[PDB]
Amino acid sequence: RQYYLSKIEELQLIVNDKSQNLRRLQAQRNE
Amino acid sequence: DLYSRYKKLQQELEFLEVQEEYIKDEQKNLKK
Amino acid sequence: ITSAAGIISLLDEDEPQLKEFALHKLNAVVNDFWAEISESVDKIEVLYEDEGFRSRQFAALVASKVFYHLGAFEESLNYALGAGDLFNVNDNSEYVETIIAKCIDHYTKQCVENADLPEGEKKPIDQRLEGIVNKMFQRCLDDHKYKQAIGIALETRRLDVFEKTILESNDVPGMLAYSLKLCMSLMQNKQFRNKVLRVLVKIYMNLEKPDFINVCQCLIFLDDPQAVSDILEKLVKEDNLLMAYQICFDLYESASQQFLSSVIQNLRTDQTLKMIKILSGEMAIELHLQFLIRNNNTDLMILKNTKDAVRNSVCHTATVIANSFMHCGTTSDQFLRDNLEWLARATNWAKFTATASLGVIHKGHEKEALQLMATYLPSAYQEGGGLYALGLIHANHGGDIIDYLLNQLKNASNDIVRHGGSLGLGLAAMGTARQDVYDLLKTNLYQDDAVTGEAAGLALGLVMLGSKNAQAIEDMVGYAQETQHEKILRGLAVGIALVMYGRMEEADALIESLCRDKDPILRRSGMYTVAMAYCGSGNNKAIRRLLHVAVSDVNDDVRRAAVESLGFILFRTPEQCPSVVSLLSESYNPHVRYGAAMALGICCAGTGNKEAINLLEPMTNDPVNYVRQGALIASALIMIQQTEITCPKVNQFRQLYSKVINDKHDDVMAKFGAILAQGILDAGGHNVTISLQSRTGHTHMPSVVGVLVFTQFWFWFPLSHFLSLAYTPTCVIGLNKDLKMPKVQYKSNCKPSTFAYPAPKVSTAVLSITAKAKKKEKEKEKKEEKEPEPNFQLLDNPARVMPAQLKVLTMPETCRYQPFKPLSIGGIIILKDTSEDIEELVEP
Repeated sequence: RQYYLSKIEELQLIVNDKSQNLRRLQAQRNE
Repeated sequence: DLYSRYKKLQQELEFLEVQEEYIKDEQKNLKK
Repeated sequence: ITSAAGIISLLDEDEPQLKEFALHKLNAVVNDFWAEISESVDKIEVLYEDEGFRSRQFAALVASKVFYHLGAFEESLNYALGAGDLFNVNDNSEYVETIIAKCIDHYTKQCVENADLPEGEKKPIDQRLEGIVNKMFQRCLDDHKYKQAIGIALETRRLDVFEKTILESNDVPGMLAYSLKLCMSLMQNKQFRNKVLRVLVKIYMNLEKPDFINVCQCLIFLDDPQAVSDILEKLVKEDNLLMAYQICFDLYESASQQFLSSVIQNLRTDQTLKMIKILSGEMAIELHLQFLIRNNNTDLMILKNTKDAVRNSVCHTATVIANSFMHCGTTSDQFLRDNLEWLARATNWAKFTATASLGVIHKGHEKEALQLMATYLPSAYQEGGGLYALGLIHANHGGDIIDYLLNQLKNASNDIVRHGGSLGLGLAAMGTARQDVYDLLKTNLYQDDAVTGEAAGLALGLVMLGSKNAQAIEDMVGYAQETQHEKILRGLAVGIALVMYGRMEEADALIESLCRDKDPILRRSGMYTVAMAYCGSGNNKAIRRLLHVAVSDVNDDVRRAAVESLGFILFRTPEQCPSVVSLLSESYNPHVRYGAAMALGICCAGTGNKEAINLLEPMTNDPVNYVRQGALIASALIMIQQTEITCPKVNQFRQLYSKVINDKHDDVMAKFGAILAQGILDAGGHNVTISLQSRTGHTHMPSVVGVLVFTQFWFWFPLSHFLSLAYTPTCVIGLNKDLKMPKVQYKSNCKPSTFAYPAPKVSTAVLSITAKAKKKEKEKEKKEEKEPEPNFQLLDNPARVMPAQLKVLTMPETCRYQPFKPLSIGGIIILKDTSEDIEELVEP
């Protein structure tokens, strides 16, 4: 269980940062 | 549950990577 | 206090017992003293390296602990594995947790590598890591829920531990079902998916009461016609019947034409005749036609308004195709017959489109169509349209019509009649891969007659659909590289794309060859090929290739195709898909904008995602025309089969369609779209839905092919009829016996009325005197003086149930007969017949 929790939390942090970066690049490209 | 969550997160990460590459390439083309 | 680490001095001596004591003390206090214990490192390293030390296991354990504290995971895992027993079996501490996690990660990487190259070249796996992973498997099995064990097994191949967990205590087969779905929609290795399906079919068969429906779904995925044929023959020999009928219906609904033919042949080599008929598609087509005709109820006033809003022949052919759409499969040509002068007012290719629409309107009519077309449509364009419509009628169900159309095309007049005949024959023999049809199409294509070649390319693609024929691809690509008549190249593009449907890995070289090709049409061919082959599975490789081409490629039509293939590639995961097109719909080039709109339309083909509609809403006012056309068509595709309650933009979009069609200063291109959008919205009297996916999860080949050919209407208007294939009836048919459609009335849990079939001089102020006069007149007058809403909406046998409302359907438990397969999925469902006195037969 805890192994799944660690993997999922790492992937969630990465995905959150990546999604915000995608939004920022999206706004830059809009400009 | 946990396995489905893990693989869905992996798929989301890959999709975000492809989206980021697309955005970078389109930004370069827009600069040109 | 233990504020020093002089034990390393004990490690430095020569007496082995002193060394063992030093190692014991270090492991006892290694949790706090990594900072200085790490520098010695090699001192404990030599202890494990030497094979003469009594306690090499403890040395390995201490080295692993020190390296884990230092952060070096690779060597820490190496040394933990080197140590035995006490190395990690304690499975209690945080260090044990981290070491086991890293061990499982390494083992899964090794397993994936071995599976990729398992032909004896697989790298050997240390028995220590294998033992640790097996112990983890046993712990996750015997400790708590086994889903995590099922996930780890799937991750590390290791189908043995996976098979065991499914067949272990397992609590319930709901976990076997959970495994079936996860492998179905959440896997990417075709060989590994096939192995998992083999295991899940074996487990299904070994069950006391086998789940025949799911086993046949797995078999159709796995492409095992012989197994399904044997299963059906044995079930008939076992005297089950009802299960056999439901299994046959599901097979026809999801399985391919070649699979069905193989099953038919296996069965051939009374009851067997009925099963053969059911598989061949006769009974299913008849039931679908009955459902469409009985419940066909189209708002003809909308089409009448569209008729009185068209002076441009474009919007005329558009109106004809929209009428075809909204009367699809309904066998109701009321508009065509009522307005005869209007229909004949269109000449040239418009007449071809009108004939094709008339033929398609009788979709699935089957037997009567052969002479119905002759009576209706007895001019070169007229005959060509008649052939094309006749082929459309037998969409994917050719039979003798294939031979008849072959004869007609052979005795062609070196004329557009050849184009129509090629299109019809290709539609009829969709995937049959018959050599004679392929040869006739090849001869027609080599005729090199522009339009004839344009139809012949698509005919060749359809005939060899998903067949991966080396000779067929060779001939088609050679022609594409060797011919003028760019229209023939336009046809051959989708021909090549369809010739590679469903593989998604088998060739992977035609994609590169066409993408690198100089001719833009061949690049579009390659990208349509990637879309069709990679259909469904959102393989990020194909997505990245298409997106890169859209960003970089020079030709604009190629960019359109690249952006549009995303819908075909992501229709299985509609939620993520609006994200990729979030701002790809706002690129400076209008072609990419139209491609993004069409990608949204194909992507959320049947689901009112309500995000695709939001994206299309501003795109509907784009200054460009074709962008508006594409956005409206995509919105119509998304919003098919939708009421105001389900999505609150349906009425607004219909009003926008009406305004654009009635507006006079709007461009014909925007209106061709609005008319097509209305046709899509009202397709099949509000009965047929656009669903690239089948109810059981398989990829619906006819729907995908039709959507691709329809999106290829930017070049040829008559190809729009191919979207007729993508209409799948939204109904749950009460078929209990072979030919009995008992009048079982099943209710829902939402109001049937509430959700479903929608729609059917200023008096001058004169305040000086007028206000007082009004008050005086008021004085003169004074002197003169749903709660019980049918939320249990009842429905008949061919009761149109929206794909969304399928889940809220209520079983006919109060009814005398109840369904055999669960009545949460649509299609034809066999109902278990209760005690005698069965009546209420309906057969209009």
